[PDB]
Amino acid sequence: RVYIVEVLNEFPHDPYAFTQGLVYAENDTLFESTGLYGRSSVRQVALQTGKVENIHKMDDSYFGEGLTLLNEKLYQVVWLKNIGFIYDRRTLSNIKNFTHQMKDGWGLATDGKILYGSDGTSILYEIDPHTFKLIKKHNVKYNGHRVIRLNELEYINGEVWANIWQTDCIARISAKDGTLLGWILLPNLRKKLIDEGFRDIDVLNGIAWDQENKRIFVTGKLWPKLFEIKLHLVRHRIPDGYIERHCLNL
Ligand SMILES: *[C@@H]1O[C@H](CO)[C@@H](O[C@@H]2O[C@H](CO)[C@@H](O[C@@H]3O[C@H](CO)[C@@H](O)[C@H](O)[C@@H]3O)[C@H](O)[C@H]2NC(C)=O)[C@H](O[C@@H]2O[C@@H](C)[C@@H](O)[C@@H](O)[C@@H]2O)[C@H]1NC(C)=O
Ligand SMILES: [Zn+2]
Repeated sequence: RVYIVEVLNEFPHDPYAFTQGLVYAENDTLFESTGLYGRSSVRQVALQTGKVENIHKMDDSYFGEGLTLLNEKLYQVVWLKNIGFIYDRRTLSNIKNFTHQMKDGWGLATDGKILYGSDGTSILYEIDPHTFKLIKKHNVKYNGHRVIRLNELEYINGEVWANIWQTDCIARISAKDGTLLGWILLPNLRKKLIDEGFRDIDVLNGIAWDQENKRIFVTGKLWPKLFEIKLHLVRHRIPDGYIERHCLNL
């Protein structure tokens, strides 16, 4: 299954937020982890305005990565480290750390019980948020190909959607066996933004799922907008290798 996305709503997103983690909490409150050394943060963000309502400015040495919210705690990984940070969502104080056993800290998501982690390999890791042991590694594959570059993750309805870094695709990955359930192609978002003059926006990255209202939000790094998107199943035939080219970059 391949989906395209329709933007239902655009919201401002801090165009300087190098989004590496995107969480929808509730009531139009997002949490975001931004990367870049010196700019990494965990943020509480108002969906409607993209206003940063609360920010934990990370140490300059960290490059904020995936973020998810689990049991009122934000779990964040960081780039080129196996350390994770846990923040109380209310104050964004780093209350606890963890380590994970991924190769890197890219994305995080949660099904509300466990953490899913990505490290940019094709492994979607299930991480126990108590022990921070790996529960399971899903080797995400599509058409025999590793779906590497699983980046920002979002658990949505039993699936973990993963931005695929440097694509405008999101992989829908079965939380059951890492099956690539579907590809979401979102080239329109970046393209339109670039058309609007946001020419140096970085990659699509950041998926947040609002289970309460059933809203998918996606944004990207340094994107000035965050998009509520609706997926539409592509019903037409997709060229062979299309996904491999666009989502797997070969
Ligand atoms: C999460 O993990 C980070 C990274 O290790 C912790 O921050 C680090 O905490 C170290 C232990 O306190 C800090 O090193 C100490 O610094 C002081 C001042 O120079 C020295 O006196 C002492 O001997 C240690 O060297 C280290 O600086 C700090 N690293 C960074 C990049 O901030 C973090 O600890 C928590 O946050 C930091 C910012 C401090 O407030 C710590 O006291 C606090 O524990 C770990 N978080 C948790 C909740 O464990
Ligand atoms: Zn997310």
